[PDB]
Amino acid sequence: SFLPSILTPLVTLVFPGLCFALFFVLIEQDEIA
Amino acid sequence: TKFPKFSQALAQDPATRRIWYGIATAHDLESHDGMTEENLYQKIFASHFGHLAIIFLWTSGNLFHVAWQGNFQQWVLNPLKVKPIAHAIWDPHFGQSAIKAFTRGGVSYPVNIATSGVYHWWYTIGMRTNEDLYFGALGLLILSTALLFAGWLHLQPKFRPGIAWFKNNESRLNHHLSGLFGVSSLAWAGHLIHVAIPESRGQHIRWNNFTSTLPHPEGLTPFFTGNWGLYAENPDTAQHIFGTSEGAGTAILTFLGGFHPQTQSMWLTDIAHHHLAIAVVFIFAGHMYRTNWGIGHSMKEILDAHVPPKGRLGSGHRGLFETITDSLHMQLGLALASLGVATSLVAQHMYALPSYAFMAKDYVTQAALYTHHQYIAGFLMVGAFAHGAIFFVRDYDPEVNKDNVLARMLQHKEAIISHLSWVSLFLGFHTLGLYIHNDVCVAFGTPEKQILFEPVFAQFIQAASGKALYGFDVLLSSPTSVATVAGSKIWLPGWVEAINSGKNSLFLTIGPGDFLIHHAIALALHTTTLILVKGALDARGSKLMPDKKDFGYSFPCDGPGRGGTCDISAWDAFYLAMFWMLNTIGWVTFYWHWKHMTIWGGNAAAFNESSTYIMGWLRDYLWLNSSPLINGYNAFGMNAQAVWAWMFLFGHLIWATGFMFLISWRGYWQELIETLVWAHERTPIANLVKWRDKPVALSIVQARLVGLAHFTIGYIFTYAPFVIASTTGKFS
Amino acid sequence: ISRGSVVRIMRPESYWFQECGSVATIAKGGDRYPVVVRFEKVNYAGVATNNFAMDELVEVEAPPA
Amino acid sequence: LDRSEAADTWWGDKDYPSSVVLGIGKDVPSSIYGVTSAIAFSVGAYCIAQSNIINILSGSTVNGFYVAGALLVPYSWGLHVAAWIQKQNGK
Amino acid sequence: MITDGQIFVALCIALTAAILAIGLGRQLYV
Amino acid sequence: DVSGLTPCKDSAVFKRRLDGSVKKLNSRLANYTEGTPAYIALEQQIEQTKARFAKYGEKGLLCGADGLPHLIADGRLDHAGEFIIPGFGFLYIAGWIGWAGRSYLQFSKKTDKPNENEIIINVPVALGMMAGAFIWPLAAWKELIDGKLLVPGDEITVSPR
Amino acid sequence: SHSVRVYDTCIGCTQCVRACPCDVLEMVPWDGCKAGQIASAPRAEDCIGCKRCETACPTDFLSVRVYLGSETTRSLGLSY
Amino acid sequence: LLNLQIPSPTFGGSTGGWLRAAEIEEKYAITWTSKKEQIFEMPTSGAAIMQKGENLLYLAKKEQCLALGTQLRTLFKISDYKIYRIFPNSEVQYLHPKDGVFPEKLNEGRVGVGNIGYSIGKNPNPVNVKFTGKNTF
Amino acid sequence: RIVFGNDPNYVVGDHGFGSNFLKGKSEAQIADMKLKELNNGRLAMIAVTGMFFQISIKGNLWPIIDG
Ligand code: CLA
Ligand SMILES: CC(=O)O[C@H]1CC(C)(C)C(=C=C/C(C)=C/C=C/C(C)=C/C=C/C=C(C)/C=C/C=C(\C)C(=O)C[C@@]23O[C@]2(C)C[C@@H](O)CC3(C)C)[C@](C)(O)C1
Ligand SMILES: CC1=C(/C=C/C(C)=C/C=C/C(C)=C/C=C/C=C(C)/C=C/C=C(C)/C=C/C2=C(C)CCCC2(C)C)C(C)(C)CCC1
Ligand SMILES: CC1=C(/C=C/C(C)=C/C=C/C(C)=C/C=C/C=C(C)/C=C/C=C(C)/C=C/C2=C(C)CCCC2(C)C)C(C)(C)CCC1
Repeated sequence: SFLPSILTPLVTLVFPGLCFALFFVLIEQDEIA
Repeated sequence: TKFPKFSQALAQDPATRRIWYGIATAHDLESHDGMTEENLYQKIFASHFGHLAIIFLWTSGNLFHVAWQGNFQQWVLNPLKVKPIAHAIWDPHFGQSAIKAFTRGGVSYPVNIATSGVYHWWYTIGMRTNEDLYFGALGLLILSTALLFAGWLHLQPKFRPGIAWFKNNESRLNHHLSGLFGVSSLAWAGHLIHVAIPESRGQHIRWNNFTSTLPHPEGLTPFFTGNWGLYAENPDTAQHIFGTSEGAGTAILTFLGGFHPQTQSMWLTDIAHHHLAIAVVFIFAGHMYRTNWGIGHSMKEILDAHVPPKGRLGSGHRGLFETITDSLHMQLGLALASLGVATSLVAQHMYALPSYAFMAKDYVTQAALYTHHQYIAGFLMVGAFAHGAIFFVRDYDPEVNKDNVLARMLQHKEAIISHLSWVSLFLGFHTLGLYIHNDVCVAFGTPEKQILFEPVFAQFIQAASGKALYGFDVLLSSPTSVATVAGSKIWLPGWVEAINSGKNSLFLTIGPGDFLIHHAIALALHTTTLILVKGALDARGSKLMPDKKDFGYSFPCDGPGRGGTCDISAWDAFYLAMFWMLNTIGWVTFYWHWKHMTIWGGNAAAFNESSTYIMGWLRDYLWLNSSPLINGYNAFGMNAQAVWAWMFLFGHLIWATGFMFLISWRGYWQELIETLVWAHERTPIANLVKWRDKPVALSIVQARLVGLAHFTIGYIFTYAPFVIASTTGKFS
Repeated sequence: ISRGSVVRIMRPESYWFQECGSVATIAKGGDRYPVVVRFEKVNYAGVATNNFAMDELVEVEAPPA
Repeated sequence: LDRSEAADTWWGDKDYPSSVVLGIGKDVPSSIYGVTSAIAFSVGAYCIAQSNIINILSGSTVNGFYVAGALLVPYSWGLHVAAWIQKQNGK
Repeated sequence: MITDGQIFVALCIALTAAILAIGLGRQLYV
Repeated sequence: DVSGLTPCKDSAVFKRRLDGSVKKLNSRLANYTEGTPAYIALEQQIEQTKARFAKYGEKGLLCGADGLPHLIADGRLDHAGEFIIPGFGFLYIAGWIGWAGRSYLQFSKKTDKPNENEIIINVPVALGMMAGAFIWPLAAWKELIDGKLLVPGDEITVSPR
Repeated sequence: SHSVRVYDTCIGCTQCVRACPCDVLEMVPWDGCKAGQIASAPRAEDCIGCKRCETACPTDFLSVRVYLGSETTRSLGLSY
Repeated sequence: LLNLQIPSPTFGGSTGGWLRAAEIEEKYAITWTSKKEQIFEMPTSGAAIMQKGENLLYLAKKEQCLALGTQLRTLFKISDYKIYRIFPNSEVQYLHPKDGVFPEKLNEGRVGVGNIGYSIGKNPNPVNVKFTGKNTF
Repeated sequence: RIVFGNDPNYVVGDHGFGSNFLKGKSEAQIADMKLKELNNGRLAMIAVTGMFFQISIKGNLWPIIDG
């Protein structure tokens, strides 16, 4: 099928990259005032 | 509101160790800021729900992938020739040669050959088509959805259970033994009798007709009349073929024993009877404790009044109920020890008494499963001891355990540690000495001088179980024995032929190599227990550091004063015993794999001759069987084992990288990072990009953890390719 | 206990716990730990003497005569 | 069951345990305990012998009333321990 | 032979599980 | 006979091993001439090999399927010489060594300078302790009965429990 | 920051203060000891945790004791 | 408090000095007096010449300042060193000889901080302080 | 949302569907009507359960649904 081509890059490159970006930004968020 | 919100200290921490310590203390809920016992228990409950959801998602994923991309239907027709498929490969880095090589298993696309035995398990329990696997995957997905909803729900205000409910031990133990164990095992017996035996006998019983189809021609009339032998009457014949009605019986509950001849696996009727009987025993066991009615037992009363006369065991078991029901670490340690023992038991029993059809001839799956479960058993045992140490350093109250059975352990810990040291030293000295003696004797061309000790006691136990080649003629090996006479009519007629048949792994023949390797295993177990016991008992304090409990479980050191205090925290005794866990399980798996490879090849004389010396171990097991792995890819081409070769060298690399963290320590790297900080701050252009957390070298405990993880992961990722690729290449 | 005597230490945290030592000096007045017990067995730091309280010591052999 | 809802049964100082450890059987006389223990042990041994030794146990035909009674051997052990406990308690 | 529609309904159930997992994670964080 | 083994006298594999070793040496023998030191040394080698095999056959050792001696260590006196007699011999020698060490330590502590007595051994009395340790099983029993073998329990440091 | 504590087994040897490389410790008057002084840690925030005080302490077990805790720039001793 | 115009030692420069953190979090200064112009070793790598009379030096760590003070005390016998912490707001906090004399010498104006009234091995167990914000000392 | 919400004014079994008739009636009458609803539902829970089983095992109800 075409689901492997559609999903493997989506879930192994785009999603983990966005997760790393989100985690980095969140850990670098400073205290509220 | 930094990332470690649970730890204000780590939040105020300005270096990069904040991230590391927050990640590694995220699940240490007991030490979190502003934490209460009730909230701790509720959060643990929710995390348990999430974990169960993850397990069921993993199972559903395996089932779905086999259903969608696996050749289950083709494998069902010819189990002994078709190779089971795990899942398809999607890799844009593969070359045409790689795609061609990985195209296998009677499919038109690259695939991975399953080595988990899931095909055999599902075929045995009665899965015949991809539709059944898909519907099972859907059911498991719905179950995971329900479990996630439950985990969310039980954190709500009106649905948050209380501390008394959590600490209700009697009701939990009653239900988790009578329902979770007992009724679940009864349900599995029902599944066997309703779906698995008919499918093995050539009947398609599914949800649309299981109501109409009777498991037995008699029905429940024998059950209600008490003529229960009707369900054992007419067993399966020795000419039965699995999955076909020819040679099929009508018995649903039997005690034939032995093995099904075609599949060389245990009878499904025997397995159903097993689960039914043990379900009955568990349901009876689960009515022991007092819950809301009057009948039952009080565990506090039992423990309190179990004290032998004249203070033999001090005050007895007084206070143990309080310590166990208050400390979660003691409960965790007991559970981990029990589960590690159970994992070792399943590893030892699956190969000796295979239960799934055609698994005995699937050599790769057997070795993979044995190695897998033995490694997990070692991990669980080390975890049990580590959490016992944490309980001692965190949750132990001497006032409660005033002269307790637990306090006397601390009283004579010096004697315990000294005797563990003695037995470890004796075993190591003499095992290594005999091995080196045999090595030198064979090296000087005179093998006749070897000190070869026959494992007479193990051979005696085999004879007592029913072996006859040794000629001991004791108990079941003796035809005249009262034990043989008593058992002659139920299970011995099958068991004797099964054990005496030489084509089986049930009670393998043993010799001097088995003697020596068993004593090596005893050495390794005793040394691991020495390290772990010393850590647990010295966690509270020592002569070099009586106030260790104030510092806690995992601290770096006490400084160079008093001669040096490296690795004193009793977390470092986990760290140091993990090496011995890997060592002992490696020895065990080497022994299993070689003794089974030779027997599969019909060349047991090679093991019996070469296993008595370390050069033979290095030459005839590692060097000999490493060829098909390292030849996975070479200058002339590549095979399907190229992935396994890559991984062998990758595990080698990870194992070697662990040595860096384990050998080189923090000051060198801190100075190096200071130089790198200077360079980054002083270079132009790049100095505009500036960190937020000050870079620092990894902490002492952090780097011990990282090096140990590299060591362990390299260990497993370099042994798994060997044990799978060599077995696959030799097919024996 | 007394000067010149041999006393067994009872402080749990001491390196010489439940070991004998020769009393070398008893300080009068202040000195929460007035006895000064000298040992022949060096601890990990290397010192062979330490101060102790009255109740932390047990008399086992009186001084000579 | 809560920690408070539990009688004090510890008896390390004493030479014998209190009769509270027997639970419902705390009031049972020692003579009755001993004679019932003897009867239970005899009956259980007889049942096991007739199930397994005198007749070799056949899967097709097992009595069931011999399987029952075989459990009385542990019951006989408990009964004679309780007989001793009541004798030392003078009850 | 598993059908495309079968894979799609299984994917929908998986997405529902994903939403519930996100909710459970949020509730565990708070 | 035990565990399916057989004596090495009537062991075809044992005899084959003997002939193989003899044939290997006699082959290596071809390089050297008659009467040379190497030739006579190889003749000694062959004689010692044959003597070893004959002695192993005569001693009653059990030879397995691999054709090598197997030692039985369970307690049977038919095979006492394998473990029981060497075991008692080692136990006597090891107790001799331990008793000599212990008695020398007991002496050296009473000395004015025990720390220097440990690294510079008073050999005249040390040899005396080595000699006197020959009767250690009776001496150990006597000291145990007199309460001088074991130090009591609360006179030995123990760490904070 | 780390927590520096001084117990009453002190004997006023003033060697912990000498071993101190950050001026965390100082002698203050006291009654219990014959020397009339006891170590004290009024500047624990400057502590780095090298435990030279503990190394230099001659008591059978340490009168001066340092418990490692929350890390800061000063405690980590980062020049950057 | 501090003059901020004292002549500094003659030094040819080094890469061991403060880097972008002393000017934004906190710097340190140490001022002393020398009887003769003479060569000494910096806590950072290098050799400097302390001038005759007053001398002022900048550093990045109280540890560095104390190390230089110890060097001056046990080599050149200069015990007039005083150390300050300089914030980016230019607030100056005089730190090391706080009472005017070194910590080793006893003074009556010092109050005990972090002094415990019992021996070391009498602290409460961790189980006692479990689920509480206090610690076992 | 109103099930698992924190609405303090929420009455159990008050979703607003057809609630207009309860405006006229009095609180005693409201309790009587809610009790009648609960009793009817309680009966139906058991009835239905029977029905389902009768259709499953017999294939027909006794007094109605002859075949
Ligand atoms: C409901 C569950 C169940 C069922 C349907 C069967 C069915 C069968 N069993 Mg049984 N069996 C069971 C539970 C069950 N078993 C349990 C729990 C055990 C103990 C582990 C056994 C142990 C067993 C053996 C060893 C053998 C059988 C055999 C048989 C066959 C004939 C038995 C007969 O005629 O008994 C008729 C009996 C009755 C109608 C009355 C039974 C009442 C019991 C004794 C009540 C008390 C139970 C007790 C408290 C539970 C704990 C066990 C205790 C005995 C130790 C038949 C296929 C034989 C067979 O198939 O051989 C090929 C055989 O050899 N069974
Ligand atoms: C827009 C709109 O609509 O707004 C709504 C709003 C609102 C408020 C919801 C309204 C309402 C009211 C509603 C919805 C009312 C619904 C009422 C309904 C539908 C009530 C069924 C009861 C059934 C019972 C008790 C069954 C018993 C069954 C039993 C006990 C049996 O027969 C047993 C038996 O069968 C067995 C088991 C087996 C057989 O062998 C034998 C028999 C047959 C004897 C409004 C105002 O009207 C309109
Ligand atoms: C075809 C189709 C479609 C689409 C679909 C899609 C788009 C899908 C997707 C899917 C996906 C994409 C999925 C995913 C999933 C996931 C999951 C299922 C996950 C889970 C997880 C978990 C379970 C976790 C857990 C945890 C952790 C790990 C951490 C934290 C904590 C917790 C516990 C939470 C539509 C609808 C249009 C229509 C119909 C059909
Ligand atoms: C530190 C600590 C801890 C831990 C611990 C551990 C980790 C342990 C383990 C342990 C173990 C892991 C053990 C085991 C054991 C075992 C045994 C003891 C066995 C037995 C057996 C038997 C008795 C058998 C018998 C038989 C039968 C029945 C049949 C056949 C034959 C025979 C004879 C074999 C805790 C947490 C508690 C806490 C405290 C502290």
